[PDB]
This record gives sequence, C-alpha cells and structure tokens, in this order.
Amino acid sequence: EAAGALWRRRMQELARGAGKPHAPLFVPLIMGCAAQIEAIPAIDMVRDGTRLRKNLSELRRMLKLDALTCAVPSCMEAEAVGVEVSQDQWPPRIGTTAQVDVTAEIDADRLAASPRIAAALDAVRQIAVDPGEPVIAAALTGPAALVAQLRAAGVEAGDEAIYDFAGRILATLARLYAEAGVNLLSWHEAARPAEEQDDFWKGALGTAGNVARFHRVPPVLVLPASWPAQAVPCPALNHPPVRTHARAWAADPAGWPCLPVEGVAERLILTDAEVPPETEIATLKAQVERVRGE
Amino acid sequence: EAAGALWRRRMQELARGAGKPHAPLFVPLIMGCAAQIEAIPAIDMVRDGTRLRKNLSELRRMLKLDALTCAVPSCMEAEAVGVEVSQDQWPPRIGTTAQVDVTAEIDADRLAASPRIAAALDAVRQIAVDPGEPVIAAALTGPAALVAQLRAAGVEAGDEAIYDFAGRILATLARLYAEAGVNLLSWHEAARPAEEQDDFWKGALGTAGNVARFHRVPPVLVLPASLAAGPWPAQAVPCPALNHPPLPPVRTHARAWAADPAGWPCLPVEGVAERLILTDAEVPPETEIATLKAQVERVRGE
Repeated sequence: EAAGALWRRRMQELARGAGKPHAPLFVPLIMGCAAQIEAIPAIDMVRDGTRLRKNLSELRRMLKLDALTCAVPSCMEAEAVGVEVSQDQWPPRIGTTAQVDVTAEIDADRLAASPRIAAALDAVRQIAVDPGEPVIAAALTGPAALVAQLRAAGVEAGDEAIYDFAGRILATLARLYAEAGVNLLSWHEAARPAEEQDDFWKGALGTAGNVARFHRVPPVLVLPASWPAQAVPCPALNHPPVRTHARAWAADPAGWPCLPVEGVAERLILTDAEVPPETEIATLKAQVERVRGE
Repeated sequence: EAAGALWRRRMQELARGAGKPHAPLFVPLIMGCAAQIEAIPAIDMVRDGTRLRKNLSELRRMLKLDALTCAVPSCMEAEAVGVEVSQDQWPPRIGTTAQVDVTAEIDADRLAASPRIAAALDAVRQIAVDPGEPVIAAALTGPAALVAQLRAAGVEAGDEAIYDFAGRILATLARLYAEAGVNLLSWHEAARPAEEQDDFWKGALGTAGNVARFHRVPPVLVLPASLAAGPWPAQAVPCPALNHPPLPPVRTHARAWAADPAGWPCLPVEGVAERLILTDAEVPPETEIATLKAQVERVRGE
C-alpha cells in the first residue's frame, strides 16, 4: 500500500469513527503562495483548473507534504450565491452589494459552474489521478463566517433562514467536492457566534458534515489557533479530557512548532488560515523541513 | 496496556535486524544533569544504585521519555581495569598512571564490583521492576577510545593485544548489563581509528556486539554528530548524523544527535529509516532541569 493510500484510508476510517491512533496529518492551507511556481498572478491561477493542479501539486512535491489544499476560504461561497467579491486582488474581499435568494433551493449545477469553484473541482478531478495519492483537502468558509459575509454585503435575513441557507450551500459543496475526489473537508471560522445564533450554527455544521461523512470524507471545524461544539459522534473541533481530532496552527510558518509524536490526541493538523501568499517559496520549504525534523 | 513493552520489543527486533519501520526511539544520554532532582553531587549519585535509580527514573518520567541512560561514557571501563581516574569532579578524568594487565583474563566479579559499575548494575536491576517498562540503555566507552585511554595513562601494549583486551572488557560488560536488564547498548567513539588499527577495532566491536545480540540487545556504534559521513562497520548498528546520506536498505540503523539540547531538531516523521536516536555524548550536566524539559517538549511538539 502506498504512503498516500494509507493517509487516504486514515481519513475514511476517521469519517466512520474507526480510526486507529496515528501521527497527525499535516495539512497547511496553501494557495496564493503556490502561484510563485509559475510566477503567475494568484487571481488568475484560481480561475483555471489545469493551471491550479500544476502549481498546487508541484509545490506539494517540493514540500514533501502528504496533502494539498485545492481550496482555501476565499469568498468562493459568497461569490457563487450572488455576493459582490473583488476579482482584481488576492485574497478576494467582500463587497457592498448582493443579489442572493436565501430562501431558494440551491442549484447544484449553478454552484459548480461558478468560475473559481468550477476550477477547483476540475483541479480535484485531475489530482485524483496522481500516482502519489495525496490527501486532497478543501477548506471552505464556515457557516457563521458565511452568514456574516452575506449580511456585510447587504443581505437582510433572519438567523434561522440564513444559517439554513449557509448550511445548504456547504452541504451541496461537500457533495460536489467529495464526488470530485476530495478526501478531507474543513469549515474555517473566526470565532464562535453569539448564543442566539449558536444553535443555528451547530445545525448548519451538522447538515454539511453529515453529507461529508456519507461520502467517507471527515468534516473538521477549524477555529483560530490563537465545552466543545458538536457531540453526536466524535467530530474534529478546535481551540481550548475530550477526544477531538483536529489541531489548529497559525498561518505564519516561522511560528509553527514541531510536529507532535504519535501519543497526542489529534490525528490531523490544519492552519486556521492560508499561508501568507507573500511568503517566499524557499522560506516556506525551509520551515516545513524544520517542522518535520529535516 | 504496557507502553514500554512495545519499545523493548522494537529493540529486540533491532538486535536481529528484523525491525519494521516505526518512529524512532529517542534516547538522549543524561547522567550528571539528573543529579539536580535531589540536588545531590553527581559524583555521589553514580556511586549508589538506588540514588541513581530514583534520580534517573524521576527525570525520565518528568521528560516523558520512553528510555533512560543508566551509564554514560565516563571512564568507568578504565577505572575498573586499573587506570587512575579522578574521583572529585564530574565528569571523571583519565589520569597519568595505570596498574593494568592487558594479557590477563577478565575477572567478571572484580569488574562488576567496581564502585561505579556496581552501582550502575544496581540501578538497572531496580529500574527493571518499573511498571512502565522503560528501555534501559547503557552507553559505554568504545574500544578505540578505551584503547587510547589506556595508553594515555601509560599502558604499553601492542595494537592486537590492547584491542583484544578492550574487546574482552566490553564483551564482559555487555553480558553483565544485559543480564541486569539493559535493553540497549552503545559504544561511543570520538573518531574512526587509523587504518593500521581498523581491523583490530572492528574485531573488538564484533566480539562485544556478538554477546549483546545474543542477549537480544542491539549494539549501536555512536560517532560524533559533527563528523562527516563515512563507512559504518558491520559489527554494530550504524548511527549516522541527521545530515549524513542514507545507508543501503539492508542495514537497519539509528540516528546520532549532538548533546546540546538547544541544538536538537524536531523528532522526524514516521517514514524515516532510523529506529533509534542517541546523543553522541551526555547532555551537558550544567544545563538546568527546567531548560532540558523545555527542549525535550519542543522536540516532541508539546
């Protein structure tokens, strides 16, 4: 069995709670930084499927990592449903206008045809034939963060309906990513929402996470590194014993600690945000090599 | 169940070269530093078995390590055979006089009764009942280094006889340590000897290493981490440094680190070839217990 086939099996076992204890899988969020491989602008790379798979996979081979990030939280979810997002700079910014229907049923084909989402799905399908079998991870915007983005653009909606809408977008994205070939899914949040929204937020996480597991993909909630949220099976939670399966690191590679030994409680390590795109390709490699003991 | 039973089995598999790849066992050489647990002088600790066993075991549990070092290269072999060794400071120094008989057959009872060796054997027997089953390692002076120590004190003897003698001392010690409960043995050298002595040195390594393996204890040859990459004799488990090129897959081996904890790298990922990590010398005794704990925690990702 290949080394990456083992890591893919470890994620599928994790999705059904049948995991055996092992050293955690290091999945740093890298996107705009990878564009330095071909020296092309990041905002152009993420729009092309074939070019995306070349920069992301070749950077992974240079970094000797067992996983790559086909998608980072970058307003892709807001752009697809009708929110104004900046297209001239990376990372994209949320605008001030929106033409969104939170009550309408999600059109999966329209979702999958959004320029940056369509390119990410095409990249997954192409990486899914890599003989190294890397763990194809997709880091999405969390429901609470997505709810905030919608209201920032000017969407007026109640808490129950807007979190149901956000949960339906992520549940549809989970199926589309998993059917393309994604092995690991994560929801990135900036903070735990207000108590009045906490319940709707947990239900949106459960809805999307339940389809993820149905496709043998483990769903991870990632909160910034600097009681637990869910409790039905054994989900991977973040921040503050209990048997949580994820660990959050900061995005700055110089500040990463060593990779932990087998006995630690996590079986996965993610960065709370994408590795700074300005960071040089050589310095990122040097810090990844440091972290692995090379 | 028993965390240390798996590590002890991994060492026994290493002794017959049949190990399956796993994350390396971290065995730093720690001796005089551990004496700060009870705040007793290092030279006194190494002369009482129980005092040695509790200071080492409590530091071992404090650092969360799966192994401890009951013996460190510290002139114990030269002291036992008749070399003048300093008794007033740690680490001991080789003197300028010696009353040694290189030709005589080794007296195991006299060897095992040398104050610091008897206490190390006394500590091993007591650690052998620890329910955590740690890997009890014993780091000895290498044959070439022991040969040099004898000639530094004033022993006049030929290469063949003096390396045969050094090999008989280490072969007898290997049995005494293994029967006491040692799970890992290492021979620490400062450099590869001259070509003129290379064969005698390899034969002394084979003599001692062959009894070690017979007791299911792997014998590891440790050369300084700062030395450049070079040949590794078949008579012992190789222990290259982190910057040294990989060895052929038919040779299972260990990794050598420097003694300074601040300079240690991270512990490597699962896929690495080494089954074991040792320091080329004991961790500087002056280093504080609190700073050592922080460096071990850094190395493990805590």
